[PDB]
Amino acid sequence: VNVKGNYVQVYVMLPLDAVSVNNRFEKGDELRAQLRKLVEAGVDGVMVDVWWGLVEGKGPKAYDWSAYKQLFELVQKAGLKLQAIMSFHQCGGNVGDAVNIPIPQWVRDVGTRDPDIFYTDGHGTRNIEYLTLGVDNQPLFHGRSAVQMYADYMTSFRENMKEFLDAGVIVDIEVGLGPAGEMRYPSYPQSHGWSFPGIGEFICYDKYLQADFKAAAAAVGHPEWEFPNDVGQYNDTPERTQFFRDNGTYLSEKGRFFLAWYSNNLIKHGDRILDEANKVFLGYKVQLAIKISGIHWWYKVPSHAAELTAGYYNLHDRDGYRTIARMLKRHRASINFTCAEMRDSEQSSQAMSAPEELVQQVLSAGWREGLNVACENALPRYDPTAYNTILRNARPHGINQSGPPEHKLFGFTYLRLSNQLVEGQNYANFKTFVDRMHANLPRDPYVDPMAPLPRSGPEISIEMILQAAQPKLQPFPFQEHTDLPVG
Ligand SMILES: *C[C@@H](O)CCO[C@H]1O[C@H](CO)[C@@H](O)[C@H](O)[C@H]1O
Repeated sequence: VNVKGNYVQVYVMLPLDAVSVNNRFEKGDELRAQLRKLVEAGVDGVMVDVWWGLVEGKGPKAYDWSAYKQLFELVQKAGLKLQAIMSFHQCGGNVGDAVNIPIPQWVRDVGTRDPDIFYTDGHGTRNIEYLTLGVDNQPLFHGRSAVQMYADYMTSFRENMKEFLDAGVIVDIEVGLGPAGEMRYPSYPQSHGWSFPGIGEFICYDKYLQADFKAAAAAVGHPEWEFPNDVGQYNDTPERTQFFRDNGTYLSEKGRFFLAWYSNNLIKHGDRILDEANKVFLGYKVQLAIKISGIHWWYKVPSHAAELTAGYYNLHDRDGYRTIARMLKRHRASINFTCAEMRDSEQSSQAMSAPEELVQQVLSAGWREGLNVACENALPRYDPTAYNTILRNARPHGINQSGPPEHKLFGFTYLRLSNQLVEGQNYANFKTFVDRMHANLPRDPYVDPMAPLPRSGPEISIEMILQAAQPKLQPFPFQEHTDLPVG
């Protein structure tokens, strides 16, 4: 008997303003006290946003790493490991949000003469949270493309943070690939047009993406094809529309072509930025990760409408996550997913929501492509039931008494640290959760060592990636309930 291979690492997200909106580290004593509570609980490490708008706020290449180095030193002196998000997106910006950190002002200034640097919807609304993938390779930003800006930021990060890498503090780099750091389109802009559980919209109207579609359609002898015009609006349900209804036009030749184009572009965006990230971090003992959004609403209906508009071309007979996983394979990149805490019974009926099945699909897809898969909780939860649902997803086949289980999450990251988490009953529940994630073992500072990051393998075409889409395979079997509950 040796249950060590069952241990699942637990990380905790730091507050969104771990570094102030002014790019100053001003809550060090408070954070130190909170981290003492995480260490008392056996936590493996923390995760933090490394905000582009804070570090490169002055001007091109004017990186100010002062505050982040102070934070990382504090985390190192607490004996915790660190997952760093390359946060190329706006923090907050929605109604009610306390912490609001835009992308750099000088980047947004380019948008005054070129508003098409932003994802744009069918009514022309610009989303200012992230740069459209359509400008990934367009040299619009004082001579640099968006991908060059991302690569240069990561290079400066590596140079400045080399001692934390070499000391084994920084162990994961999560590459932000869209809104909220997630590889998606901003199809559900809460407080800017959408309310849950609207189907969302296709956000492909910027001129760069329109030109790209035109070129793609021309290559296949259909220059006249346009984006679908029967798709309704953000807060529709699928049967309100001809595109997304049961037996609707999403099934047609033109529908399939558009959906493939839209979702393929997201895949290509991830591939090209990961290739740069891999070049930056080559030889360091880190894992590179991407974050896939958890679009559980409308999963139960044939069109999977909200997944479609987010950019995940996922249908009963088409695995829109295994394609993403296949793209990650050459990079040895991991998937960081969400919704690990959700039960289907906790969702509203009208949302046609299946987070459990979605989680099972994404985890199975990653595992079939040989990836490490990690997860977060989608929503704040402090209760045993939530922890038990996370535990089930962390070890879907339960505990192997004598070696590693057949599948397990490589890690779990808890959203998020606050004073509320680390007092009272909330703290008691959280500590017991960490024990169970660790298979009732103490913290292992040596667990899951990373080899020096090898160079990405050969670039594969979109057609090669899409071989993963079909046939759609059933998920690996998941236990209904954890065999190691909190109690
Ligand atoms: C999609 C999932 O990570 C939702 C959480 O989003 C908030 O927290 C992350 C991590 O701290 C931030 O990158 C993001 O901007 C927040 O909105």
